[PDB]
Amino acid sequence: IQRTPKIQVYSRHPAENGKSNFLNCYVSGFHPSDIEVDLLKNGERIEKVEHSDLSFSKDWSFYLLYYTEFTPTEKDEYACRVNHVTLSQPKIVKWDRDM
Amino acid sequence: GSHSMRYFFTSVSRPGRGEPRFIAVGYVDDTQFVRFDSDAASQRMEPRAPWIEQEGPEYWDQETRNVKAQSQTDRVDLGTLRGYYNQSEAGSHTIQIMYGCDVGSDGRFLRGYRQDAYDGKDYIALNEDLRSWTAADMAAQITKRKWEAAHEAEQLRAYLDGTCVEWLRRYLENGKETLQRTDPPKTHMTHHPISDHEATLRCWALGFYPAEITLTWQRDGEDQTQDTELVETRPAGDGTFQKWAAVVVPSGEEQRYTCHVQHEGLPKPLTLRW
Amino acid sequence: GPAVIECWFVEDAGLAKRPGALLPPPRPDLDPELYLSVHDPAGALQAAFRRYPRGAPAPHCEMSRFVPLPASAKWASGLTPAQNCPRALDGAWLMVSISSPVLSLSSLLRPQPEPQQEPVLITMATVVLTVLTHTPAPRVRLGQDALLDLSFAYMPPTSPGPPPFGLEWRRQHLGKGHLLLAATPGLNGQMPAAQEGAVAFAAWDDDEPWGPWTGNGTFWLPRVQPFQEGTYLATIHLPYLQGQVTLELAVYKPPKVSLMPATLARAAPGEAPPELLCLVSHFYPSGGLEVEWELRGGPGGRSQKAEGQRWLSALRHHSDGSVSLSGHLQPPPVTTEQHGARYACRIHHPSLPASGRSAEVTLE
Amino acid sequence: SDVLELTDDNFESRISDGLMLVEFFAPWCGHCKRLAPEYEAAATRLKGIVPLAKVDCTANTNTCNKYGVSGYPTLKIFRDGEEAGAYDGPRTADGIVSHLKKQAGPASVPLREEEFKKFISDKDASIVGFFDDSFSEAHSEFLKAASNLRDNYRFAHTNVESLVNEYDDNGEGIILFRPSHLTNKFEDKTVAYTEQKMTSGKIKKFIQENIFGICPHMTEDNKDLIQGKDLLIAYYDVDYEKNAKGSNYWRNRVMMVAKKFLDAGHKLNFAVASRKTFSHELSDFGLESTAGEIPVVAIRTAKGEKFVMQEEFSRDGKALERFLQDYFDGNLKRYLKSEPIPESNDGPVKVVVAENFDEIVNNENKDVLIEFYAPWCGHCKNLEPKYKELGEKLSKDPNIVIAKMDATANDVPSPYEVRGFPTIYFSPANKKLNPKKYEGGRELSDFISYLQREATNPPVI
Amino acid sequence: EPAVYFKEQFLDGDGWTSRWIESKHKSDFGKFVLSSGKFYGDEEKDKGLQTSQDARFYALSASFEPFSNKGQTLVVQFTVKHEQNIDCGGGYVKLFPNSLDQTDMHGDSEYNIMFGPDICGPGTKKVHVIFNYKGKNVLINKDIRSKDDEFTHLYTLIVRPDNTYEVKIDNSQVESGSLEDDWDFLKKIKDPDASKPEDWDEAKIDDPTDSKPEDWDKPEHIPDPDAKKPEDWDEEMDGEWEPPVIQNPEYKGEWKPRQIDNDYKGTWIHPEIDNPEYSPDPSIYAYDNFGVLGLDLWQVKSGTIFDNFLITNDEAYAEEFGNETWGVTKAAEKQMKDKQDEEQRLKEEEEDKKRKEEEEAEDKE
Ligand SMILES: OC[C@H]1O[C@@H](O[C@@H]2[C@H](O)[C@@H](O[C@@H]3[C@@H](O[C@H]4[C@@H](O)[C@H](O)[C@@H](CO)O[C@@H]4O)O[C@H](CO)[C@@H](O)[C@@H]3O)O[C@H](CO)[C@H]2O)[C@H](O)[C@@H](O)[C@@H]1O
Ligand SMILES: CC(=O)N[C@@H]1[C@@H](O)[C@H](O[C@@H]2O[C@H](CO)[C@@H](O)[C@H](O)[C@H]2NC(C)=O)[C@@H](CO)O[C@H]1O
Repeated sequence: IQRTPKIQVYSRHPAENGKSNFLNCYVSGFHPSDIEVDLLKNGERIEKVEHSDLSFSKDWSFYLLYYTEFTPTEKDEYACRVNHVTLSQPKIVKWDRDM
Repeated sequence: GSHSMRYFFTSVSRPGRGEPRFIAVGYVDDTQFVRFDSDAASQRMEPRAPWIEQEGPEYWDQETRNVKAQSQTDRVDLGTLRGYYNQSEAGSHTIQIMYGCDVGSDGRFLRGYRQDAYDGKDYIALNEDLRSWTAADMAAQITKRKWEAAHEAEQLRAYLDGTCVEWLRRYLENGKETLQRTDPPKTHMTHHPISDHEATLRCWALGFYPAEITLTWQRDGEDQTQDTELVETRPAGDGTFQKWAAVVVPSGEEQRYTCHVQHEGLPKPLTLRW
Repeated sequence: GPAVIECWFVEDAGLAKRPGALLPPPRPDLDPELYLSVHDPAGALQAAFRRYPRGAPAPHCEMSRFVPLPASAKWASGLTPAQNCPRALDGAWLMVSISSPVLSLSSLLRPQPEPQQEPVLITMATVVLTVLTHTPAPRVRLGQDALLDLSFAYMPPTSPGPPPFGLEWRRQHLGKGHLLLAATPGLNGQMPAAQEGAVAFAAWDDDEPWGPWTGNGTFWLPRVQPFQEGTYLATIHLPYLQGQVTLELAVYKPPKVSLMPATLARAAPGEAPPELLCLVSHFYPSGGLEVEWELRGGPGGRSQKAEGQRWLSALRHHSDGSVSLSGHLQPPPVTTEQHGARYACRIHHPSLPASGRSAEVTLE
Repeated sequence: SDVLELTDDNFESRISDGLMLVEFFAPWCGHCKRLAPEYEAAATRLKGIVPLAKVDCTANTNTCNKYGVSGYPTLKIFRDGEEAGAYDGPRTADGIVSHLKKQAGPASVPLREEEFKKFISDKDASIVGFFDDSFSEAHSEFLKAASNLRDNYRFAHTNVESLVNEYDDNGEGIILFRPSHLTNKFEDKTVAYTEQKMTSGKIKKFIQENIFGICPHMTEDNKDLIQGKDLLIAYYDVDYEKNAKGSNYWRNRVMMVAKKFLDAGHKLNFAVASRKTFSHELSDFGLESTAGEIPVVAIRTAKGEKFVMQEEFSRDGKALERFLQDYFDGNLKRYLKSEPIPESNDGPVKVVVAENFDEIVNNENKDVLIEFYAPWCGHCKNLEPKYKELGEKLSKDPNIVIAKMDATANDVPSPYEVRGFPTIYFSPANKKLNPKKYEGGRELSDFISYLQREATNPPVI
Repeated sequence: EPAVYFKEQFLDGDGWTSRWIESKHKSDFGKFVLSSGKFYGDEEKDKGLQTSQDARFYALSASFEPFSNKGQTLVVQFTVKHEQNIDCGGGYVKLFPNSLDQTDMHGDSEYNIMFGPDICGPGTKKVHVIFNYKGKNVLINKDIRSKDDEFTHLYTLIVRPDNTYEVKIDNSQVESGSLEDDWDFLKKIKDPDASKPEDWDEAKIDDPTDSKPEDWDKPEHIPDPDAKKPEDWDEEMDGEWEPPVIQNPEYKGEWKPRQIDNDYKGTWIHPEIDNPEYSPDPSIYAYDNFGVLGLDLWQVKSGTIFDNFLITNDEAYAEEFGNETWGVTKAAEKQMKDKQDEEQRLKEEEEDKKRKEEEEAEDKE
């Protein structure tokens, strides 16, 4: 149902500090499927923001997962901003090492 | 252990923007295989797994035709439900459905499930006996009576306890290297001191199969819940999964903490200690 | 209570709805064919409307065409041993479902063949069975017992008497959802095993000779957790009849408004104090439970909107079922003006106080 | 449809045929909808012999009310425009076609050798009657008996010199031929009447005492003629259509043991039934539809006693012989089917059960206050703590004993009658056959006062 | 020179009371007051008639010189603004002939043309454009959405003599077409004598690529391969044993060569054979005479204001007049509306802050 889109700032593998990785934002349990999700890296937004196709999340709602190539690191201000009907203000969750 | 085929479909109505967006996804146990997108240019059931690409043209044609029929039925259901609730034609509605079956280790039918929700709320669900219906509100009563008068439970039960079992067995046999196989999960200890009074100890486990796993935190035998942050299993995109269970323990008392992991990938109850 | 029940004549399908009126008070503006004179002989539907709070909004009403048929569940087969439909159930049947924040009931009325009357054109209907619920939305406490009230009133048939009553209790959280309760007083049979150790006071109020009779079927859930909250369906089986009634069971309990790092560190004037972690262990429900930062004793009166960073952690599902929250609050740099003032954090929730359980801390 | 649509306008005008089957039901009844295809097929297959017609009670309340129709579907047999009893048969096309064909006329099928061989080749028994004289009293008596028992047996007569000369010597006799598929080496396939005088009562008694023989095929058409007295049913894969070898093998052992048990003088009927056709009756004996080849034996006395064989059905017949010898020798103690007794009593309220109710509740030297409850009854759960406290407060009394049994998972005795949940019963010491039903309150004070004002000894603290 | 049939601007104060007549058919009719609303572009130019009674019906008509649109084009434009956020009301005008009584004008009065915005909830909000023909008021078969905001909108309706009509909103063409196609004032028919032939499928082929298998005729009952008899059985006493049988797994219904459902020319339909009742006259848009401009509707939430009423026969003149009226007041009106909206939001925020302070003070005690 129309619930707050649960965001998850993490990565595919371990947060390789200073090495190649892949930031991913898993936002599930939201309605409708419309949910503008973007990645941020040190204030500005990340270049790549490609997200997988949505599907029936565990909460019987929409589910989308974003990914992007970038060097994972807790020092770099890497976050995830989401905006939709349920998530009024652009919720920006800081992306640390994992979820 | 016990397999099960699940297929869901979501239809988002778009007033003034054309037909409603229909998205159908079909996964087994915890790994997708098929997927349909009304906005796509192919307009056919595409494969989401390598083991499902071996199907001939007949399977793709039948899956595409059935996907289109279900898309039209959901489109009509959007207007019908919109008119039964006295809703305006400007708002956007959402109609989701999830139908699947389960089978044990011997391939025998276990049970069937079929639920249909509207606007995120439950609308009409199928009973466990595969013969009666369950409505959520007064609007669902009309659909339950119409379905009962049309003998829909007979066809639904015949398709869930018949064709669904055969399709699930065939899919499990064609992709046994990824559906029935189980790989150990990569565990790792992560320590992060939050202050001089307590620290955070999270247990990671990436790359494993299947995705369904249970990880709990214990403090000298006692359950750490609900003081242990346990996140659900998420797919890493490469078919595997990853989990992690964190818990804030006292400054220097993380040695007594133990992490218990149990799932398909781990046949034995793993117990990690820092 | 409400004089005229402006219901929506449905099939159902819900397809659509038409103008419908249910009596009886002086209401001429009716649909005639749809407006049916309520003639409940048991008094359940009449008492439910007469006991309604004055000034409340009009409760939702939906009318449909009911058809007598045996229960689909095999457990209720004992209620229909004979393999034949009773001739007393002849005629058209209408199902009325009324839902609102005060109560939700569903009765089965039977209107006459024609609506021609000497005074005003209005169809006459007789209420057969009535399934009402006092608490439409169950608000059980986290860790306590939930008492879902459920009342019913049925009339005696043509030729028993002691008609067998069917108790069916279900729910759904995500979710399943299985048959929580299911009994049949008056006929010994194989019933489904009770789930979650829940009971039910399904029994007739009295053993009258003729009728009508009224029974009760309130459910009892020991130790209500967050996984049990959701929609609960209560159905009462009867000879070729049945009454459904939904309920919105929501959890709630006192919220442990813990003050993580409450006492701000003795920071000199001009330095940002430590980031107080507003803890909240054990609370319900999550809806409305917010964390606000206020600086009591500053430019405002009761409480001013404190500056600094502010964030909320993820929901933690404790072993006791109740969810716990933790909001990180980073106050700005305290100075001489902040000295003396009490930086409190208000916690809003359904079980918490109206003003919000706040935690103040004298700044340095 | 294929069946004639009868209404209140042309009911008494187009239903005056010789033998017309009326089916009064409603379109909303599930049984009527599920029986519509079988009714149409039977009506189409019975064209010219017997006509089939339906009646909608929802649109014809006069015709339905005149015949006393209270449930759907209601199948009634009309002869010459009048009621001729209801149709006591299965709701299938084969059953309606066979019953209607056998009841179309006459009561005694007259054979004019091919007709006799084809009529004695049915799946059910056949009561053929040889008579060379057309004005003999034996023929009239046989005709009356056939007309009086035509709804349960298949009568037939013939005057051929070959059949009458080979089936009797005095020119008048009654021969009862059983099913050819059930022929075994344990009993003859035909029984001849040895009575001196031929009467309707004697023919009915002999037919009702020799049609099934040692053990007949208990089906849905002859179940009412086999059940009633002490019968020993044997559920298994009874189906000679696509499985006659197994049915003959099991029936050979069942009839082999029943023959030896009956030749010694024991009085007990036997019969084999299918686990699928009589699956609804297996629950009365505690058996489940295993869908296997091993047959389950279940003895049911004429009064109501039920004896289930715990030992598996052996291929040598030793198990059946031991069970029969134990049932005839009085091995079955107090009749009380129920689940196995637990490890021991929990405390305070002694966990009573049918398997041990006669040893605790039936104590002649102590008053037991049983309390039958259900596992899904809220009142029983709310009364469990009060009952436990009451039982603990009287633990020092050696005469009173508070017990509780689950009426849903244990058969109640014949003396007790569980009406609702919960039902409390007070059984005194010198009154085990006349227990009093507790009707007072469900509180601790009420139980203490009742026990102190009814039991022989005052309740202890 | 454009022929100005009627022009109402409400720029002479109460002088408009001398040109407009109030219907006397109802004793509880709505009262119209000349005002400019809380916000507008010009305090004197935005002055117009506005409803001051909520949940009532207004009926105010204005007479003028009678004229006929035969051989020429008709142009009727009007500006309507619902600054009160009406949720169920109408804002259209009625064109009555010379035989209309202003003192008894009602909703059932005989009118010639009726166009204008119409709202009545979430599902009611179209531009009505009916027309009197054959004694029946035909409605436009096209869906024209109407404005529901609080700003001033301009609705113009043009009807040329060539059976052409065009409806514009805010000086923008929103609809257009022919009266014979957009209205049901009348083409073709199917030949009833034609019948679908029996050979026309609607169909199921047999054996799309198979041959005679022969072995497909399998028996209905085959002996079990693992049928092990019992060792305690004596075949010499019973004559034989008893080999059980079961349905063969390769048993099917007859020798059907996969009778799939097609090899299909499509759903047969009758061939169209013209139409005898085909009607669309050239004088459908021509009126006998128009000398009354009534305005009767039922609004539950008063607040709508109408002005800039024009009724000429030149499209260019109507476009210029519309651009020199609503176009010069929409900008200032929106600016004032935003300026007041800002102050309203600030006051709301202040009230919220005061409520929060009161709650904190009440919780501290
Ligand atoms: O609509 C085409 C029709 O318009 C006619 O003019 C109007 C109608 O006669 C009438 O308008 C109604 C009115 O309805 C509401 C109320 O009066 C009803 O009682 C309730 C219940 O049905 O529904 C509404 O609340 O107002 C609505 C909003 O303005 C409107 O949409 C609806 O059609 O009254 C007005 C004013 O008297 C009439 O102008 C024409 O006469 C006719 O030629 C047209 O075919
Ligand atoms: C999505 C939808 O259909 N909403 C409907 C509501 O708009 C509607 O509200 C009612 O609308 C009427 C006009 O459309 C108003 O005249 C009426 O005052 C208004 N009533 C209320 C209480 O707001 C309701 C009417 O029941 O139905 C909804 O389905």
